[PDB]
Amino acid sequence: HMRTLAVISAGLSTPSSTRQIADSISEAVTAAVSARGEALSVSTIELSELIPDLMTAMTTRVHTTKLEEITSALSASDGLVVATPVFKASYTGLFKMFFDILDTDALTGMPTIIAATAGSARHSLVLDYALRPLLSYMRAVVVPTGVFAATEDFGGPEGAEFNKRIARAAGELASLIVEES
Amino acid sequence: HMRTLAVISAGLSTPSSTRQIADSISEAVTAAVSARGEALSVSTIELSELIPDLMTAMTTRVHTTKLEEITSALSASDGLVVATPVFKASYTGLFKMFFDILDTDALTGMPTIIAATAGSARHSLVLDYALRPLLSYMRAVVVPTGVFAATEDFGGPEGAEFNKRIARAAGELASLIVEES
Amino acid sequence: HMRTLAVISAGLSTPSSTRQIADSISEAVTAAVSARGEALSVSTIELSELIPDLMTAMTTRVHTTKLEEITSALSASDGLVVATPVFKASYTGLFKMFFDILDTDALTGMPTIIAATAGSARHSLVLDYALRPLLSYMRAVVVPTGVFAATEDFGGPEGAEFNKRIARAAGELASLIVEES
Amino acid sequence: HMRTLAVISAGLSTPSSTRQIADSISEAVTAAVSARGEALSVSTIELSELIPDLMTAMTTRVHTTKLEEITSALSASDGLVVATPVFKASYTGLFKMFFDILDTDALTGMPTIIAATAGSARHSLVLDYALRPLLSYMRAVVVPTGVFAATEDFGGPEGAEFNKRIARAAGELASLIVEES
Repeated sequence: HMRTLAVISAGLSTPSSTRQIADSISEAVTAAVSARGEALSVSTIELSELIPDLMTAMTTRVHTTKLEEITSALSASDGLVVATPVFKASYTGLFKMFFDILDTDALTGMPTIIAATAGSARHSLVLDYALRPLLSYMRAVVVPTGVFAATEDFGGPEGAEFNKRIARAAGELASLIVEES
Repeated sequence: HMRTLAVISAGLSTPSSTRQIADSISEAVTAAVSARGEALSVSTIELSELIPDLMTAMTTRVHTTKLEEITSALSASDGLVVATPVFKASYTGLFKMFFDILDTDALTGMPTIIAATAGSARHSLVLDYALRPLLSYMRAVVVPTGVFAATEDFGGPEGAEFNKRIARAAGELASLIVEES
Repeated sequence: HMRTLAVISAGLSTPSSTRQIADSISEAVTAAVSARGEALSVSTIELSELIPDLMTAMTTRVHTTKLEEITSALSASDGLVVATPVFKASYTGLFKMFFDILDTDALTGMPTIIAATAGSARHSLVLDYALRPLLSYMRAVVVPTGVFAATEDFGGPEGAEFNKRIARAAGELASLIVEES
Repeated sequence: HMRTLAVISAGLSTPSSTRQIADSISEAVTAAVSARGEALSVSTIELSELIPDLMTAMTTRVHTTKLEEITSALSASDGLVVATPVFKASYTGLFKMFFDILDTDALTGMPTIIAATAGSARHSLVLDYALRPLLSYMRAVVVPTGVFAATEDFGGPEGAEFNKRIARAAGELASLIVEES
């Protein structure tokens, strides 16, 4: 039935480092699901392009049609990847807002990889102290390998060890994805 | 020179529980600064009324005039009170977004009381694991007594012990406010 | 081969509320693994009875024989349950110490249920902001349903909804346990 | 009356990086209190030398005499500095245990600098997500500048910017210390 992977990116710049790693991860997840013998369809959503819809959802309990279809598709997905820039030592307000807008049971059981990017790695704990508690509150199953891209640390032993990590996170998710019947 | 107190409320409903306690706190802070012999001018900002400006700041590095004046007034204040509803077991995306929009040194040294509201008190730790790290990252000095309003727990011994707490938090802030020359 | 479940309890009092729920959970896990057609052997360790060994491990890199066998058994287990009292708004120093003493890869992939107990539920977020980050740092897979026993909230609708939760957490773990070949 | 500064170090190795920075900080605090015209008496406690007393306090509600005098001196201090190594992505079990052993009101109002050390800085958020919530729960007033020593980052622009930070944290504390009458 072709496995489905939703990806939520919350970067604001162009190019977006957030979208960069979100892509690195989703590409890796496709590679892993392929290795497990299946095809993976990845649908990415850039939150900066849902601003008016989110702004509307704040001043009107009713969601636009565009938003209603996006969250519905999300809940229907087999796997999920979420990525965010680090603003004020944590996830982005826009990022959180998207999740605020979701129904309580929107991600129950949802296999998920949490990711974040920044210059250095001093704020990498944002993964376990911010995103993890969030996806956990929503009963999603967040794989152990969280991905934190420190732009300043790409290339060399570090960079290669990092790509090794993205693959590891990808495998964990891929395994959970092909497991669902 | 009349001490100034900025108050950021992020509730969305009307009436707003968030604004309710934000008021309870600011009233208490005025009472405490009065006791220390001075007058306190409290300027409250409802974030739900800055939505278009925040939505604009997300898709344009330039802030509106209305927003530019609000953040400037904020940084100029003597004290600060921040209040938020608890969405998805943490602060509101709109709340965070407001802070994302601030300059790095916007609140350096700013005396502050962090507050949050919800039905029960099971998510009260959001004060130390969400708001505290945030205002701390911005080098603001957050008073020890954080205020968490559990609507279900108003009235009776609890309610009276709570009002006692708001006064305590108010005193801590008031002391810091009249200290600045 | 009879599935194995390790249980780490860190209570100090007798009776121990911590051991009480640790038992409630392990009993529930046995019931769930039984329903999936298998037998579950549960080995519980009371940390208060490993004090001298832990005290020794702090002043001597070498672990006692009793401790060496306990951690080895742990790593070999199919599933894990960890429970702790809430001291100073977080997990117990003794609890943490036990984990400090473990090898870096001691719990990699380990299916786990995190649990904690206290009078009220105001410190229930300790599960996602303390224990979750900890077991996650050790690459253990912590099931979504964390268990927080608020002694004051036993019995009635709450209590019955709670037992419902323990069963839910038990199922998540049981599923992961019978999955390992 | 000569201002008093208590220092709790929880390192286990010798030399202790933890004690190293704990000293760097306390030296800086003495320098700052001197600049404000006073003398600072610094009493440092190495937790690894209180192990038997802590081990005893776990299996006996009664504290040894040595421990009773140490906590009493602590509560009587004008300022406090706490430092810890990072084990399993957070503070040390021994560190926490020391605080578990304290009376609820032992540090109310206590001016404090929180510090931690590790090779890299990827776990620096432990300051705001672990130590801050802890000292805050005890109503101590933790200065904004937390100190995180990343051994790998000493020397050069970073190292010099770091020493600049320690001085900043020292000033915040020193100001609070000479303020108490």
